[PDB]
Amino acid sequence: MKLFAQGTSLDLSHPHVMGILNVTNSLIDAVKHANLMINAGATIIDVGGESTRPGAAEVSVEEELQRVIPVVEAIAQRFEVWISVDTSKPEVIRESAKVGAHIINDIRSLSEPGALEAAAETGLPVCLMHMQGNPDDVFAEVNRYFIEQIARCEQAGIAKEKLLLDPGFGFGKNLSHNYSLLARLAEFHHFNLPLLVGMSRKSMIGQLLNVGPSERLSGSLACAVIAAMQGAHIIRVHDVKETVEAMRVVEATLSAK
Amino acid sequence: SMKLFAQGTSLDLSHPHVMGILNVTPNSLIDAVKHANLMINAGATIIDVGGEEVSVEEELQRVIPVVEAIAQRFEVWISVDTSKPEVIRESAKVGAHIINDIRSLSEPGALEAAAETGLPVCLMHMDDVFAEVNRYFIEQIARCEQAGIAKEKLLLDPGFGFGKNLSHNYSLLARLAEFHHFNLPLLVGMSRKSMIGQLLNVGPSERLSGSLACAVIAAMQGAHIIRVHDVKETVEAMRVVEATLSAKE
Ligand SMILES: CNc1nc(N)[nH]c(=O)c1N=O
Ligand SMILES: CNc1nc(N)[nH]c(=O)c1N=O
Ligand code: NA
Ligand code: NA
Repeated sequence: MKLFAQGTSLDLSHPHVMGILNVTNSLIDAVKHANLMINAGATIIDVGGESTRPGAAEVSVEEELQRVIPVVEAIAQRFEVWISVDTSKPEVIRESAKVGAHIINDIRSLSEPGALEAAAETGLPVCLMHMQGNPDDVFAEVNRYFIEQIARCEQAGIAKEKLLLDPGFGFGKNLSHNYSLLARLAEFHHFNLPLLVGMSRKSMIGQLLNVGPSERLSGSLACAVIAAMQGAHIIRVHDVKETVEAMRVVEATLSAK
Repeated sequence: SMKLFAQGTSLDLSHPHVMGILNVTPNSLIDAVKHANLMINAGATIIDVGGEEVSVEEELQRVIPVVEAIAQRFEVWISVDTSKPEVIRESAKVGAHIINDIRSLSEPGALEAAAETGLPVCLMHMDDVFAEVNRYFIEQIARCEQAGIAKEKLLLDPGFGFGKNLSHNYSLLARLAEFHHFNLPLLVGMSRKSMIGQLLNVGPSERLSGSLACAVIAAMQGAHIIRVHDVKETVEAMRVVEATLSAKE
C-alpha cells in the first residue's frame, strides 16, 4: 500500500512515525526541531498550531497562514521528508499544497465551509478523523462515521485512494471507548485504507496510569506498539526517537511472521 | 483461570505479571533487600533472585540469605535462578515460590529435588526454531510428569537470547501465542538483550524502548510473566496492555 503526493510516494508496507511539530525566531526553531525529528527517524513531519488541543485558543485564517505556510516551505526547501498540515481551513489547505504539503490532516474531516472543495482541488491525501463534534458500540459508531465521510469525500471528487482513516483517540472519549477502539483497531482494515493513530501522551494513558503529561512515555510506547502490531500505518507522536526504536522491534516481529 | 500455587499462596495469571531481576552476584544482602523493595513498590509481583558455574556452596551463600530476607519481610512471590538440587531444596525451605532453571532441571538430582519441593518450575529452551522449541516443551513436560511433577506446576519459556540469533528470536516472538496450546503459563525474558541491542545500536542502559516493545508484543499474545530490569516502566506498559485486553470483551 502506498500514498502518492507532490509527485512522490510513501511506502506503507511498514509503520511510519509522524513527528508532531507545534509552531505555536519561531521559523528557525521549527526547522531545527524538524531536523532533530528526521534524524531520530520520523518520515512525516506534522505541522500545526496549538489550536487542535481541546480548550486551546482559536486562531484567525491570517494567523494560521502566517504560522504554517513558511514552516511548510522551509521544510520542503531543506528536506525530502513528507509533510502533513494540521488544518481545517480551506485557504490553509490550498496554500499549504502550493508550498509542498503532502497530507491534509483535518481532525474535523473537512467539515468547515469550503474545506471539502479546497482539499479536492489540491488532489492531496486527506486524513479523516472521528470526533464527537464532527458533523451499538463505539466501534460501530466510528465505523459508520468512516463510511459516511468516505462517501462525502468521493462525492466531491476525492478518490478513495487519497483517504486515510483515524479513529480519533482522545478528544473527550472516555477510557473504555478509547481502549475499545485500540483493541479493535485491526477491524478498520476492511476499508483497505491507511490507518493513522494518535495516542501520544493522551488521557487514555494519563488517566489510566494517573500520571502527568510528562510521565506518559512508557504508556505512549505501549499504545504505539499495540496499534502497529495491528497494522496501523502512521503513528503520530511527540517522542520520535523512542517510538522509532519501538517500531524497529515491531517491524522485526511482523517480518518474522 | 490459570493460577500457580506455592507456599500456601496463589498467583493469579489472568493478567500479565512483571518479574523484577535481582542479581546478587558480587552488605550485598542489605543492597539486595533495598533493590527488592524498590522493585516491589514499582509494581513487580515476582522477584527473581540469581547469583551467577559457581560452586554450590557459593550459590547457597549468595542466594539463600536474600530469598529468606525477602520472604520474611514481603509478600511478593520469589523465583530462584538455579540448576542445583541443594539450592532448589534450601530455597523452598526458606520460602521461594518458583524454581527458575534455565537448564530445565537437567543437572544431576535437580529433577528429583524440584519434584520433592512441590514448587512451580519454569522450563526454558536452550531450520524451524518454533517446531524445535515446541518439541522440546513436549519432551520436558513428559520428563517432569514422569518424575511426579504435575503439569499444573510447570511454566514454559522459549528462552530468548542464549545464543539464538536475531532471526530465531523474532520468529519465536512472532509466534509466541501458538505456545498457548499447552495450557501452561508462558514466561519470557527479553529485557535489554542482544535481540534489541543489535537492532537499536544502543548500549544495555539505552534499550528501554525496545525492552518495552518486546514486553508489550509478548503480553498482547498472552504471555503471563515478563522478566525485566526496568520494573516501573514495564508495569505501566502492562497496565495499558491490560486495559486493551479487557476492552476486547
Ligand atoms: C492534529 N492532531 C491529531 N491529528 C490526528 N490525525 N489524530 C490525532 O489523534 C490528533 N491528535 O491530536
Ligand atoms: C535467569 N534468566 C532467565 N530466566 C528465564 N526464565 N528466562 C530468560 O530469558 C532468562 N534470561 O536471562
Ligand atoms: Na521526548
Ligand atoms: Na530502570
